[PDB]
Amino acid sequence: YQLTCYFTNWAQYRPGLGRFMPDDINPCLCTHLIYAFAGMQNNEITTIEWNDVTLYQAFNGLKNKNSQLKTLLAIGGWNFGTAPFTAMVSTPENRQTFITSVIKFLRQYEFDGLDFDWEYPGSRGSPPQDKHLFTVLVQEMREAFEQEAKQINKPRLMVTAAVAAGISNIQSGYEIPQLSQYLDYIHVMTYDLHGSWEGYTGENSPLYKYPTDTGSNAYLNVDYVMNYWKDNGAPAEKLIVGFPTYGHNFILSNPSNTGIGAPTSGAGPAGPYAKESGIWAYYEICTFLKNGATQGWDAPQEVPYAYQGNVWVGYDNVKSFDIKAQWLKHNKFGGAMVWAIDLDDFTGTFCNQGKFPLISTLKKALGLQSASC
Ligand SMILES: Nc1nnc(N2CCN(CCOc3ccc(Br)cc3)CC2)[nH]1
Repeated sequence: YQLTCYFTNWAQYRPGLGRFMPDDINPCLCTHLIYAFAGMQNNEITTIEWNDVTLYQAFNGLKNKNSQLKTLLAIGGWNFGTAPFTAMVSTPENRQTFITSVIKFLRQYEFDGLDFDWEYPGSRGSPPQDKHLFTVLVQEMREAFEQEAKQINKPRLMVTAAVAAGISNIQSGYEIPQLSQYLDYIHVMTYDLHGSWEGYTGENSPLYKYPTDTGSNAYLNVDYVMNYWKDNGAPAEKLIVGFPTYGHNFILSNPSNTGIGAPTSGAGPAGPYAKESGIWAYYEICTFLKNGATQGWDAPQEVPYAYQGNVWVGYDNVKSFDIKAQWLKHNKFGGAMVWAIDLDDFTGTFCNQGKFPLISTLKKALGLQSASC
């Protein structure tokens, strides 16, 4: 199995114990590390933070401590939106401009490949033609990488992509069989499956359906989503299951109603480190737990939840990560990816379960513990 871990270049700005830099990464923890994010200017890949070049050096420098480690640069992400991708794929000139810049950029800064985080072709403003044009872009990139490898006589750069978990988004976004052919790995974003937008409590990344989930709600679980990708053309071995080291929180409409599907009246409070409306990093959740929040277990879906006063959080812990890792093995998927390494309890001080307790759980469960360094 692979264990692919996203690092975020804005984690550096979190106060005190929240600050996470590339040198905070244990080089022996994951098999692949992904740097989020690069941007785009005039159809060319660019840095986004002032210190990205220095951070690229530290990040890829981790490969000096673990010879097996591969690194990829992620372009795009949620806030990036679709507009620069749409314009870039709109013409073969723009795609070649982009592809050329990517080869040069990855080789210069010592990345082993590119992760596409276009969220998403065919939605969030992206027109219907982008579904096919994404396939075309990925084909042309994979073919350019193959070409370059011949020119410079080295193994080719990798191409991977983060892909939607929502069924409508998948249908409007991807030519699964054709696309799957050209990608090295498919990082399926099996999280944010529920949230306060829905008006009821729900889990972030439930493994299975809750009994009351019917109709389109029956699709909002890891198992359904991973099998949808496989059934519609992605080889199990290229499929990588998304694991979140965070949870969504909610304001309960009634503090006495705390089960799955209890009414909610909005997004729960930002945490004191990540400062994210309606979302707590795992280490932030550990504070909540440590200070007396009531813990629940959602047995049907194999995930924890917790509540206190009017606040309810659906999340993942060591138990739920282990359960999902065993499931992944039973289904023989390619491995796991983690959003994000900087949201795990990297200091060990919040949850008191050792450093990187969630990601270490996956490393152990996936038989990677004896991996080389
Ligand atoms: N592979 C990949 N590419 N893009 C993603 N996702 C990550 C999650 N994201 C919504 C929640 O994002 C936050 C935000 C803040 C905090 Br704290 C925790 C999570 C959407 C984009 N995954």
